[PDB]
Parts: sequence; structure tokens; C-alpha cells
Amino acid sequence: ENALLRYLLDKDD
Amino acid sequence: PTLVSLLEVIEPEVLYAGYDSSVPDSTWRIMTTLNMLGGRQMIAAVKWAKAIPGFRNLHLDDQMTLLQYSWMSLMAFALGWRSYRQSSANLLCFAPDLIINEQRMTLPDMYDQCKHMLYVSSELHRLQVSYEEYLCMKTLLLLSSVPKDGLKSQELFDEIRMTYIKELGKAIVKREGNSSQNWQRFYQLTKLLDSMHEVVENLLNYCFQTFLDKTMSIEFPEMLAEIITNQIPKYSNGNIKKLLFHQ
Ligand SMILES: C[C@H](NC(=O)C(F)(F)F)[C@H](Oc1ccc2c(cnn2-c2ccc(F)cc2)c1)c1ccccc1
Repeated sequence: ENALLRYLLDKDD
Repeated sequence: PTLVSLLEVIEPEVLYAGYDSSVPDSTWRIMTTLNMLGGRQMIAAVKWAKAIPGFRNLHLDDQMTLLQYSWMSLMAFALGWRSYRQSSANLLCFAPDLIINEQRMTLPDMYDQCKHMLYVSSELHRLQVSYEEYLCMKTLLLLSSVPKDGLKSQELFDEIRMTYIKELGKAIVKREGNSSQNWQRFYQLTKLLDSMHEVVENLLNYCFQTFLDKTMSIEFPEMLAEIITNQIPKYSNGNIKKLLFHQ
């Protein structure tokens, strides 16, 4: 649930 | 480095729609392109939020919560500013290659959604909103709604939101007006922030219907489908506390 958003917040930019 | 300057440097780049102007317009074509472009705007909005001072200090769940509630508020407001700066007319500057003008506005059902976006750019133009006031206001829109039972880091959130409310006050004082004019401007700009809840409610009513009715064949990219899928049950369970400056 909300896989993409959690990935974008957790990855290093 | 001042706080407002840290909000300024993280302003997202201008994205292009990839809209082929050689093929004629249609509402379905424009709406589909704008939804695809909106997904890319929302991916850029996560990168943006992560660089807002204090945002990363909130619980990861609160970071997800705030972006999911505020997504359309951020987009409508960023679009309003972009439109206010680039045209001064009844024009929506979604992308340099995809501008919604009067001719495009007459397309079936185009206006019923676009008018809510036009209200935003109209109000920024009417209030002569400055760049620094706009940056503070946009960060405040990210912090404009919380869950019914609050955030995991509610105490820290209330401190961060107060900091950005004080930032808005500092941007207002720079307009070199008197104490009475400053208080009037604070009232006017926070009234516009309050009204963004209604702007978004109208946008989401149409957006939620379009997403749910699969017979319309209106595609949403993964980023938007995921936010809408998350948000629809939150609204039906009354799981939303809309923060207001005025009563
Ligand atoms: C998800 C929405 N779709 C629907 O409501 C519909 F119509 F499909 F149901 C879509 O939402 C947006 C909102 C802002 C957008 C985009 C794409 N880019 N931008 C944008 C451009 C410049 C900025 F500065 C900021 C954001 C999509 C929209 C499409 C058409 C009319 C109104 C809204």
C-alpha cells in the first residue's frame, strides 16, 4: 500500500 | 542562509507535456496528457518536500500522509503561480508546450475543471502575491491537512508549521507596509490558503469520478493512481482534519 511513494521518500535523491 | 532562500532553491524545474500540437485537440487527449504530466509533477513534489527544512524529521508515515493529502493543493497552487507569472490572462500554463487558453477552455467539460485552477491564478493576481509569500504559502499547503487522530510526530509538525507561518509573516513585512496593512495582508493570504481546501474539494470531486469510472478510458499514471486509491477511502471514512487559519 503506497509502494511508489514510500520508495521515493526512502531512496537517496 | 535564510529559511525562505532554502525554499526558493528547491523550486522544481519546469516540465514539458510532450504534447503534439500537429494533431488536433480534444478534452480526452488534453486530460490524458495532463494526468501523465501530473504524475511527473508529483514525483518532483516528493524530491521537493524532502528538501524542505524539518520535513525529513517527521515520521516517515507523516511524510507519506502529508504528500497524499496535499498533492492537489500543491499542484493547483504551483499551477496558479506559473499561470499568474506567464500570462496575466484566463490562461493555464500547465507546460510550455501545453497551455490551456480560451479556445481549449471551450472543449467539452474542460472549463468545469479548469475554472477551479483559474480561481487560484486569479486570486494571486488580485492579491499581487510576491515570490517569497508564494514559497511560504506553498510549503504551508503541504502542512494544510492532517489525519483525524493527528500525525505520529504531531508536536514537531505543529512547531514546523508555526515556523513557516512566521516565515509568511516575514515575507509580508518586506512589502514595506504599515502595521495595519501587514495584519490585513496576513488575513488576506491566510484566507486564500483556507479557500484552497474548497478549490481542492471541487477538483477532487471530478478527479475521483473520472478515475473510478473506467468506461471514460481516462488513464492516470502509477503516481496519481496510487495517491487517489489511498485518498478515496480516507475521505469516505472522514479521515481528514483540514487546518484553517480563520473560522
Ligand atoms: C489529476 C488531475 N486530473 C483530473 O482532474 C481529471 F480531469 F483527469 F479528472 C489533473 O491535475 C493536474 C494538476 C496540475 C498539473 C497537472 C499536470 N501538470 N500540472 C502542473 C503544471 C504546472 C505546475 F506549476 C504545477 C502543476 C495535472 C488535472 C487535469 C486537467 C485539469 C485539472 C487537473
